Amino acid sequence: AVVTGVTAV
Amino acid sequence: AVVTGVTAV
Amino acid sequence: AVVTGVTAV
Amino acid sequence: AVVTGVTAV
Amino acid sequence: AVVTGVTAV
Amino acid sequence: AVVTGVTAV
Amino acid sequence: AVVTGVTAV
Amino acid sequence: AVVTGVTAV
Amino acid sequence: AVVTGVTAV
Amino acid sequence: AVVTGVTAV
Repeated sequence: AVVTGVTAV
Repeated sequence: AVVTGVTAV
Repeated sequence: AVVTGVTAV
Repeated sequence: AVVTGVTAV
Repeated sequence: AVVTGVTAV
Repeated sequence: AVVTGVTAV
Repeated sequence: AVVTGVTAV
Repeated sequence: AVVTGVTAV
Repeated sequence: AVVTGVTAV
Repeated sequence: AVVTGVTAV
């Protein structure tokens, strides 16, 4: 699995 | 700002 | 700012 | 598994 | 600022 | 596993 | 600032 | 496993 | 500033 | 295992 999470302000 | 990031496998 | 990052396997 | 988490302000 | 980072396997 | 976590302000 | 980093296997 | 955690202000 | 870093295997 | 933790202000 390739799992990528980005959270930005 | 409240910024919350969760990345899980 | 409250900034919280969690990365888990 | 490749797991990548980014949390930014 | 309160900045909290957790990286776990 | 390759696990990478970045938390930034 | 309160800055907290945890990296674990 | 390669586990990398970065927490920055 | 309160700065706390934990790296564990 | 290669485990790398960086906490910075």
